[PDB]
Amino acid sequence: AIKKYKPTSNGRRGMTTSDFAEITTDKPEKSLLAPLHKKGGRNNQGKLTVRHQGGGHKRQYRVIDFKRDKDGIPGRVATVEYDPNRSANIALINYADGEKRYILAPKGIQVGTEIMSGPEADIKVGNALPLINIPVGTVVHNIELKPGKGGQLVRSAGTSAQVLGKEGKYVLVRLNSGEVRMILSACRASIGQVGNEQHELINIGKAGRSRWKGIRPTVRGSVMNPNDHPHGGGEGRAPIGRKSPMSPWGKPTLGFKTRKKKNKSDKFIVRR
Amino acid sequence: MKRTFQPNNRKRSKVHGFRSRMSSKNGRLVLARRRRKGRKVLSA
Amino acid sequence: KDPRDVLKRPVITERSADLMTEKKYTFEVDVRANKTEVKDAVESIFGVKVDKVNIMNYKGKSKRVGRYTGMTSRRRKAIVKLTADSKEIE
RNA sequence: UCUACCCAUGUCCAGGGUGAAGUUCAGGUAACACUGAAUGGAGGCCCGAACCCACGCACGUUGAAAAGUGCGGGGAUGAGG
RNA sequence: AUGAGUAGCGAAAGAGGGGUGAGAAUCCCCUCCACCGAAUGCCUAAGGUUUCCUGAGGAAGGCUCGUCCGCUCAGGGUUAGUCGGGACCUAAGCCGAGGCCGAAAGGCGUAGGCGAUGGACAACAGGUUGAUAUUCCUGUACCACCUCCUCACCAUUUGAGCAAUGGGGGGACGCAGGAGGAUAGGGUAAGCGCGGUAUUGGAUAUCCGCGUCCAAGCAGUUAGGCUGGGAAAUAGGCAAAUCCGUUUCCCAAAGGCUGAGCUGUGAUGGCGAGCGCGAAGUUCCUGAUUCCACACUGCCAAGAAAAGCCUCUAGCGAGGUGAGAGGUGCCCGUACCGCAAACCGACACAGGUAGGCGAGGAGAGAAUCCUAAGGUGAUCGAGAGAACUCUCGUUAAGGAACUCGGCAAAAUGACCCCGUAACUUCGGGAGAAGGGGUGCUCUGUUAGGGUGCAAGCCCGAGAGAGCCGCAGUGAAUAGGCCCAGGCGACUGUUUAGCAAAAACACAGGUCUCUGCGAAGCCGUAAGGCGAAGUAUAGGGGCUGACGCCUGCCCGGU
RNA sequence: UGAUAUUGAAUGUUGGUUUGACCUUCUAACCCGCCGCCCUUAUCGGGCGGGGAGACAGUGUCAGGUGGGCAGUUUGA
Repeated sequence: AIKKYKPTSNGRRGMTTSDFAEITTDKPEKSLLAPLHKKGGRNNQGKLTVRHQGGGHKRQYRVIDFKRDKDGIPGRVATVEYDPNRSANIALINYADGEKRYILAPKGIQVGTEIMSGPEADIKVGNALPLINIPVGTVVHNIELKPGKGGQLVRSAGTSAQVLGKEGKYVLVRLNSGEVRMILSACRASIGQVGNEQHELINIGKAGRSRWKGIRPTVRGSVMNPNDHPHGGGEGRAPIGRKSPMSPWGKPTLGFKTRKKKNKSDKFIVRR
Repeated sequence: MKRTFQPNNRKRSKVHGFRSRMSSKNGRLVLARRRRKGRKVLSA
Repeated sequence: KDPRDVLKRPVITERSADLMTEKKYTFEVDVRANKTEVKDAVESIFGVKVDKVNIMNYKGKSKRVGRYTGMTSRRRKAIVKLTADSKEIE
C-alpha cells in the first residue's frame, strides 16, 4: 500500500509514499502519448490569473478514452501505469481489432481482465454502459453529463458514485461530494470505484516535493501590505481586522456561496 | 559589478527595430516624429 | 548582363604577385556576383580554363579627413586558380 | 539587454565521508517480532574547492570602485546555480 | 583665479650591459632574477568593428617621459561542397488569409508560416606567410547530384523500376548510484638513439641532459549491449496494406540492430631530439571528470516535438536498377581582443563577463606550496627610513581586569588508535567531549595486494630494533570546545545599495467555496489560465514539523 | 433582483372588463466549450443532419439594493 520512510533527516522525516505495487511497468505507449508545456498560471494574454502554480517536473500527456465510444469490441487489459497528470493510475488495454487505449484504473482490477463498453455488456468492473442499462445500487466513475462528450466527473482517485433511481429520460445519481443530481440517461459511465484509493493518505514530508509537483508557495494575506490584500497591514502580527475573512479581490470566503443563483442546472440538482 | 546594458544586437533589432516599429501604429508614429525632426538614425 | 560588367579590376600586391607565380590570379568584383559567374566570366573573356575559385568580401574601412569620417566602399575579391594546361594573362 | 516571476531548450556542481530502505546469511521466533554481520546505495544528509550568496570586522568613504577590496563566513545533488 | 606646485599619479621585482636615436629609468636585443600556473595559460561565444600586419610620425591621447602603441598617417591583410548558419526539422513564443469580438484604433485566433538555446547532417594530418587557414599547398578521403559515356542485370502493362505533402516504425530522451571495458593523458620504470663525462672535494659508465609518434577514410575484429523468433487469420491504423498493431499455432538458441575501441593499411610518406639535413621512435606501470552509455540497476518528482532515415501500400510507371569513368557543388561568417588596456562599468577603472582543454611532486583532491608547457614583470620614479594612518610579525609577568558585548586577534585544525555523556522523534546528539601516536635508517623489493606467462613495475597495514633534533600532519591549508536558556521545528527565501531576523515560506492541520461552459481570476467582449484536470481535484482564508490539547459565549457584526 | 423587447403555440386557473396574470405542456425563436458529415490535410467558424435545453437563459434599455473592489475629495480656528 504505502511506505513510511524512516527519519534519516528532518525533511525525510514524516514522509510517506505509495508502494506502486499495483503498477506493472515503467514505460508508456508512444502512440498514445502527447506533449505538454507548463503554463505558470498565465494566460493567452500573458498575465497571471491563478496563483500557486508553476515550476514542476515536466510531464507528457497520456491520451485517454473518457468516452468508451467503442462497443461490441472485447478488450483485454495489458498494463497498469502511472500518470503524473492525475491522482489515479491508468490501464492500457488492447482490443481485438489491434487498437490500443488508455483508461482509468478501478480498484480490484488485474491484467488479463476483459472489458466491454456497449449497452448489452455486463455490469462487472471496468466495463462501461449507459445509465439506463446500468441498474440501481452500483458504483460508477468517468460519468458524462452529455452523450459523446466523455466523462467530466468522478474520474479522480478513490472516488465513486452511487445510483439511486430514474425518471425516464433522466437518472438520479449520487456524487462523491455527497450530492444528488439528475443526469441524462443515455449518457455513459464506467463501473467501479477508482483504483488508487490511498492518494489522500500521504505525508508529502517537505516543500521540495510539492515544488516537484509544481506548486508554488502560498503567501498569507495578513502579512502583505494593504495595497496588495485587505488583511495586509497592521503594526505587528494582527488579526483579520474586518467583518469577514476576505479574498485578495475583496470578496469573502467563509460560507459565502459563490454559485450563481440564476443558474440552470439548479433544476437538475436536488441537494448537496 | 553587473550593469544594465548587456548588448545583444538581436534583442535590439527585434525590439527597437524597423520591422517592429512598422508593425504597430504607435511605432509608425515614432518614425513620423523621428523624421520631421530630421534624425539621421531613425531606428536601429 | 555581361562578364565585363561582372568583373571590376585586379589587385596588384606582392601577394598577388606571389600567387600569379603559382598560376592563381585575383580580382575584385561587384558585390552581388558569385563564384560561377566569375568563373564563366574569365573563361569567356580570356579563353582560359579554371581549376577552382576562392572568394572573399571585405568591409569598408572607416577613414578621416578633417572633421569628416566617412567609410570606404566594400570589396569582393576573388582568387581564381587556373589549371595547368591553361593559358596565362598579361 | 538590469531586476521579480514564468515558459522552452541546454549546461555546471573537485574530492572525501556517513550509511537508510531493500536483499542474503546467522542467531532468534510456532510464525513472527526482534538481534548481529555482508551487500546495497537513499538523503531539500555531512565536511569542503569551483560556483553562488553576503554576517563579522577592518579599510576605503572628492574612493581602484556611484556599493568594492582584504581576512575570515553560509550553502555547496537540490525548493540548486 | 584661490586651494597649490598641494592631494593623487589606480594592487604586483626588477637589475645590468649593448643598441637606436637630437634626446632614454620608461623603446628594442641579450643575460640573470621574480610572479601566474583549474591561471594572469591554450581554444571559443556574445559584443566590439580594423583595434590585426608592415613602414613612417610623436601635435593631441598615454595620469610622467617616450625614439614607443590598442594614438595619427599611408599601404596591406580575412580564400570553405564537409567548420557555424542558410537553400533541412521543429519547441516556447511571435505573425496570422478567412473568421470571432470590439466606439474607431485594434484584440483574439484556425489553416499556414517564422522561430535554436535543441534534433539531423559528408574531412583529417602535416606544412605554410609578417598578418589567413580542420578555408591555402601537399597527400589521402567522404557526401549529394548529373550523364555526352563504359560495363553487369532486369522489364516494357503482372509492366521492371520509383517513392505519398497519407499510414506505421524509429528518431525519442529523466535523476542518482556503482561495477566493468577502452582511450586521451601521465610516469619516466625499463630498453633504444643523440650529445656530454665536467674542474669547487669526488665520480667511466653503476653518471647528466634531451627525445623515445602519427590520424580521417577503407577492410577485418571486438569488450559488450540491447532484442525473443518463424507460419497463418484479422471489426482498428480517416481511402487501401505484404508494413504496424491484435489473436492462435511451431521453435528456442540462432538471428538481426548495434557497438567504444582494437589489428593492418593509410605510412616507399609525414613528424621528430638535434643540427636546408635528420637517429631512435618499442615495452611496462598508472589511468580518467572522457567514450561504450542513461548501457545496467534502483527511484520517483515519471522524464519535448518535428523532420531527416526505414517500411507500407496508394499512386507514377516506358525504360529502369546497380557499379565504374568523367563532371558539378551556391550565399553569409572566417582578421584581431575575448577574466581583457579592444566587451559591459564615463577612464588604458583592483569590478562583472557563458562554455571546451587543463600537466608534474607531495597530495583524497581542480585544495594548498613550488614548478612545467606557455605567459608576464603591470604606464611615474629615487631616497630618507620621522610623527601619524593602514596592512603585517613578535613580545616579559598577568592573563578578559578592556569592553555595551571576548568585537577583533590569538588558540584549535590533517591522518591513525582508544574512548565518547544528558537527551531523543531511537535516526541522531557525535568529528561530542576527552586521551594517545605521527619524522629518518635497517630488518625489507615485507605480511600482503593489483598487473604480468614469468621476470619486471605500481600500492604498502603493521610491528621489531635503532638515529637525530626544542620541536617529526616539523613549511602553507584544513573544527575551538562545553553547560544552560529564549524564539523559530528543520533545509530554504527576503528589504539589489543599512536591517538575515524571532520576519516570509515550508511539510502538516483546519474552515469554507465549487457539479464542470465549474468556482476563482484576466479581459469591454471574444478568447483564455484553472485543466488538455473533475470533490482523494482546484481556489481562497487562518495556523504552522512532531507530542498532549485546543475550554465558555451565536447577545452584536 | 425586477419590468420591458427579442419572445410564440397551446390546456387549464382565477380577476374586472374580450382581457390580462399564474401554473403546466410543446416547438419553430434563441443557446450548446455535445455527436456525425462536408467546406477541410484544421480541437477556429459555418452549412447540413441529429440530440439536449427552451421563450428560460443571454444580450440591450430602465429601476432598486449591495458595493473602500475602485476613484475624487473633506477632515476649522
